[PDB]
Amino acid sequence: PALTKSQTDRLEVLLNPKDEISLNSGKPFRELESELLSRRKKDLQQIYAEERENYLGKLEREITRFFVDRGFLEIKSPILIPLEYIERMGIDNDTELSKQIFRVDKNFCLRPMVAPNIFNYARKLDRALPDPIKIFEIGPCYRKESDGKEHLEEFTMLNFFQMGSGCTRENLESIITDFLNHLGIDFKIVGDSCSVYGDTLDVMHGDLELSSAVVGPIPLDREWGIDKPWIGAGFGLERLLKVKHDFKNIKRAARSESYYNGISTNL
Ligand SMILES: Nc1ncnc2c1ncn2[C@@H]1O[C@H](COP(=O)(O)OP(=O)(O)NP(=O)(O)O)[C@@H](O)[C@H]1O
Ligand SMILES: CC(=O)NCCCC[C@H](N)C(=O)O
Repeated sequence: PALTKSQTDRLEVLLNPKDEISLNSGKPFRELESELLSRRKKDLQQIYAEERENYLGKLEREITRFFVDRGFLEIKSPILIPLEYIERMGIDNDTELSKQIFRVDKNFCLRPMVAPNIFNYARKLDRALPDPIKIFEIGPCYRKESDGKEHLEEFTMLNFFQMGSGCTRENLESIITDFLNHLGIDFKIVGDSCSVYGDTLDVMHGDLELSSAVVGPIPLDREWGIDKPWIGAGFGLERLLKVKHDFKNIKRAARSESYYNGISTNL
């Protein structure tokens, strides 16, 4: 007989993009499941025997090497930041994004973005380092979400930032272009609106936003003690993984107990 929706959901959990198994077949659920379980077990065994690296960790290392080689300083700043920093990004209690914030005490929250820390490092380092100032951070960010198709509550952001000389739209696009061609991820850059900062570039993979990027200066800068030209962009690592490995849902690329490198751990 026909597969139930529940059964199809179960098989899809075990389906990988690589597979070429037709669900319109002359075989019962039990055999389709057993076959997929066997394949997925073999996938994990191959990883265990050979590379043993997590995709999210490996991607971070690859991105890190890319930016370190291009002259960007690697930053590791607090994940737990003051709620005040979020107000200073121009996000009042009444506004929309403030509901998305995971608060910890009355004082602190889980960073929804690394910008505050990047701006602070830029300002401080400008007193020590030659122009231009080039920095990047990769790490966890957190936002309460209703969507679970392209949106995680716990995700990993790459943010790079340059300040001083060379901070042009052209150079921003070149870094982005070299970065994504290096990772082997297809994209197009479009100039669209996003009132978290102002006018932006959007880096799209079809209908999926990989990044929102900014060419400063912007009026917010003075709140962070920045008074120089700057360029910057943020990318979600899980989105890059989702695109690179052709995962149907972003949860397959996330920190998870249910998936390892996009392979179900519920076998
Ligand atoms: N909840 C999330 N899960 C995974 N990645 C995210 C999430 N939020 C933001 N990102 C990534 O961070 C990049 C820049 O963030 P930002 O532009 O500040 O948020 P945003 O534009 O509100 N994201 P979106 O909801 O896709 O429009 C995005 O282009 C994504 O690659
Ligand atoms: C690099 C820069 O200018 N600002 C950083 C903004 C960080 C956004 C954060 N990483 C996020 O989208 O979650």
